[PDB]
Amino acid sequence: FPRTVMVNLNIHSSDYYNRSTSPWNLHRNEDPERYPSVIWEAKCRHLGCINADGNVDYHMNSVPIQQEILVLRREPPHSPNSFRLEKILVSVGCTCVTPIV
Amino acid sequence: TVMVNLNSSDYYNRSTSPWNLHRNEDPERYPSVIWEAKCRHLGCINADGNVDYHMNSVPIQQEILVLRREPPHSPNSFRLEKILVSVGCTCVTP
Amino acid sequence: EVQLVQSGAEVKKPGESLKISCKGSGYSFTSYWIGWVRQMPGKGLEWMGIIYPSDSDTRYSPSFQGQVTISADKSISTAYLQWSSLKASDTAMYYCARYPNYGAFDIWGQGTMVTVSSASTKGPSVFPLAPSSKSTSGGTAALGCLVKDYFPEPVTVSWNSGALTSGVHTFPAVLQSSGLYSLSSVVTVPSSSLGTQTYICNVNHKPSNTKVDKKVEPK
Amino acid sequence: EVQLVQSGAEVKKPGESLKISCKGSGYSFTSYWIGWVRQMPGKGLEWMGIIYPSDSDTRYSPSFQGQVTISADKSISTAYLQWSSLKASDTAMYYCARYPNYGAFDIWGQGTMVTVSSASTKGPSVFPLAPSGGTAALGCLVKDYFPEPVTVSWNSGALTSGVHTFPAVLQSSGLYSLSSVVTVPSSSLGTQTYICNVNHKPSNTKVDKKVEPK
Amino acid sequence: EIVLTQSPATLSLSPGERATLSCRASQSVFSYLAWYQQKPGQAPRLLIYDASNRATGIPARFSGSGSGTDFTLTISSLEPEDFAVYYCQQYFYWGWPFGQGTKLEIKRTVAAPSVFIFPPSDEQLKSGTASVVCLLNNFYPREAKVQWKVDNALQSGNSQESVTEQDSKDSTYSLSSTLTLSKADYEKHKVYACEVTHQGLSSPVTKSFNRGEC
Amino acid sequence: EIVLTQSPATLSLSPGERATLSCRASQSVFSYLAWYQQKPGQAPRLLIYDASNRATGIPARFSGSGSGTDFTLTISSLEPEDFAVYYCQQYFYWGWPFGQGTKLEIKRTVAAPSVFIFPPSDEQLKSGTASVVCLLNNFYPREAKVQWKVDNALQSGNSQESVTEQDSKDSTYSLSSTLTLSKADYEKHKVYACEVTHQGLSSPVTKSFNRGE
Repeated sequence: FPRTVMVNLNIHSSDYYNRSTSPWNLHRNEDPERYPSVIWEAKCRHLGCINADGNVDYHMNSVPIQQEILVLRREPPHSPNSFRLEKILVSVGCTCVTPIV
Repeated sequence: TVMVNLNSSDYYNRSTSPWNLHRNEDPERYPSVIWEAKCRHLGCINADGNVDYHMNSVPIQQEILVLRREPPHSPNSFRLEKILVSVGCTCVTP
Repeated sequence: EVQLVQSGAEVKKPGESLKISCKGSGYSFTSYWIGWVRQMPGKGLEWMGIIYPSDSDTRYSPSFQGQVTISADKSISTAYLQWSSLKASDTAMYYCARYPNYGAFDIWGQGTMVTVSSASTKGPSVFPLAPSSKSTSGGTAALGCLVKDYFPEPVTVSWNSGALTSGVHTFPAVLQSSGLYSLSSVVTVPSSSLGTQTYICNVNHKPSNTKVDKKVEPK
Repeated sequence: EVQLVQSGAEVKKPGESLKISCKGSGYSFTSYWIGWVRQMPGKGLEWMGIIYPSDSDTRYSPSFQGQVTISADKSISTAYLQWSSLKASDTAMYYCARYPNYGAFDIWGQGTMVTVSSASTKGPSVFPLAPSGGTAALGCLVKDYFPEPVTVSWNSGALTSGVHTFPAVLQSSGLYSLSSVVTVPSSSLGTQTYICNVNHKPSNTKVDKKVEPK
Repeated sequence: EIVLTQSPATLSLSPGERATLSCRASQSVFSYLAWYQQKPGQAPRLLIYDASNRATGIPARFSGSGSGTDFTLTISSLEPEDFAVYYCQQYFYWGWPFGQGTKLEIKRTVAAPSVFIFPPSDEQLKSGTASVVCLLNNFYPREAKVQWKVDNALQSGNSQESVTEQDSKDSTYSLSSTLTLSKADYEKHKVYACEVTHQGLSSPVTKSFNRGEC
Repeated sequence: EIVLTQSPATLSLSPGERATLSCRASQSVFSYLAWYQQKPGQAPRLLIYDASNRATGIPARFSGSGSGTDFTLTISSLEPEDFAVYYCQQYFYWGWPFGQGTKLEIKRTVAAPSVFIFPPSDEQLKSGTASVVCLLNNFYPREAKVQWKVDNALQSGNSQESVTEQDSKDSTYSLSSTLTLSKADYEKHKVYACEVTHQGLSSPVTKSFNRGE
């Protein structure tokens, strides 16, 4: 609710990306003016999904799972605030989706 | 302390590792609401629509930043905190 | 302080309903799950079920589905466990415990003991477990008192008003099918002590203001 | 201001190498992907490939793999597109564009025009398209120049109504040619002077041609 | 692996009319689809992202709809600045990102071209080449046929055409056709004619001159 | 459908010794595993979470390791307060969270019980019930089999056992077995025997009496 808040900056792993039927690669999204400076974002490797035989099955699809997260962005020098709070959408990994439920 | 200016999809259902979302609500946190996932099944749904026990649904967890009111109930002062949030589920080969 | 406080011990009759509570404080009750765990006397931990107080999502163990109902009132940070019709087999300690999604049970309630019995307050009958010449083990003799048919717990047992403590074994009480408790208290003594001194078990049952001093002698 | 600034227009001969750049500013260059898009004259948009400057992950369209190299220097917020041996078929506008992961191309560079030809810089010859009816037409034929572009105005910009300056055509000789025409009242032919002002900056050629009835 | 197809290739509508532009994917692209507008001499501009989100600063008359394989871009009421090329683009899997484009043209009444023929200038003929120019002025629709005849013989392979973009004031087109001959071939013939076929003319119009006459 | 099985059922060690406790899952639980300690009449206490992370305030001698299906809890050098029941718990999929528990008891040598049988008193025989008591005194290990025989017939369903906690001085157990009979059934038979099978006895011991003698 308040436009300006004081924030204390002092804060008090798996291989699913590889073993998934919808595997993904992680990319280091880096911004030195942001909290957090590094966010690991996922990009699906294939269009289809990997079947029991290790082949890509195109009857299903790999899709990214996106999550809305809070970030602090450094304001331009000498602004009334040091940071601005923003909400971004981050792909955290991939899941496999069928054509119908 | 720094001054801060405070200013979908049905994959959860059509996934072979589907999940349910739960409203994690905390009035002492910004954001007050975080939607967290819990996998529905132990296995994964196969091409025939059945749950395949040879595969596993596992949650995908993501570390996120949140603001915690400090001191408690404060509307204008917070401490930065890192929490782990389950966002959805994927199917893994064992 | 982050804690879970459970409601007090319960003594109910078979067929009666019961709702026990688990109140959280010092944390967001709508940010974690609550699990309910049963522990029968001297046995392991058995999961009964869970609840996410924010939306009342509940899951049950197959052994408890249809036998209990788990619920929550998030306005007062409280979770509940309820039975429609109690049975003697529901006599056990019940714990509630907090856990975050895909996390361990990190905060535990103190437990709620639930006893299910048709009995009302009753003092014990104290019978002797007499030493026998034909029942000696080498140069040793055993004697005791059977403290039978009392309700509720506890009873205290001393020997010779506290003067005799070595070799004494006072067993934990068992809840009989009748709904009354029973226990034995025994002592091993040298056979040579049988004729030189007296043996008396002092039984106190405070719930009934009962006190029994039973002399134990060779029959 | 969030922007992508591309390097200037290029005029090259076949067989020559070329590296063009795309510099980002006003945003985190290591938080977004960069895509390279080709557009041949009068044609659609063709994807060439992408790069994630933070880790130099690079992918190419199967149509361009082995023909170009895409790279990035995150220390100077710049992405590059390069050819080891240019061909005439590489004559096209090249755009770079930013996109977040699973997002649209929201910021576009201004484009880099690349012309590849064996032809050399040459100024145009300007010939009159003499007038001679309700309306009369006259013009200038701006022939045999390289490279594009030429600018044409009439009466130093005082005559704009009825002017049609056609797009240039590339002749088989490798030189361009265009016409600029104007429809004027027949009654003005003996009274009003008509001059087409042609400028070809690449060869520093300026021609002011008077157009009159033969 | 994924191909986008736009329909129609060209949409001709009047200002004020509602435009419906189609984009079909070969398989689902979920909602990872964007629409772009491209004006001549300009980079593409993001209009809609995520199938239906208007980009900041984009007029409310533009709207996107669809999911999976079928998408639509609608312009509720056509403004003159909306006549441009539109592209759809998927960012789900590459695959092929872009649609081939849909060109929006202004529809107006049929207008016949005014036709003019220009002989080569004497100055050009000294250099050994002769360019004969035929101008087709202010016509609609764009479809027009120009045939060159030299002493009544139909010419083939020796002419190039150029056409202007739709006029901002009257929505018509203009076209120039240049016939190129050597000075020797030009001097062997007498009658130079350009015959124009266009929807606005009941019968084809011929404009001609005799070499050496005025 | 996930079940955790702990081994051994009882771990017998001395203070100062290194303890190794095992937990096997029927299928992978990844690293969604915890260990708890439980002392009698007390709630479980979290020791390790996420297979290897020590909870706050837990001493460094406790360590956890493993992933997938096999997990270990190690106590580097046992303190007296470490003798308790230990449970492993998975929070991947329920399934069943808890293992059956491993009792970590104080080691000592095998000691056979001294066995005693007590007939029902005359005072109790004035009621409709007769209690026959069998005492197994100061024995180790805890595993013992007590069978009641009435005129050589094995009794079933009419006896209850009670056991003490490990003795603070000698580390032994004691056990009572009470046979509850109706006074009618008691008077119908003559020989009452308590038979005891234990590791410390080469053959089972019988203590018996004849009713009325």
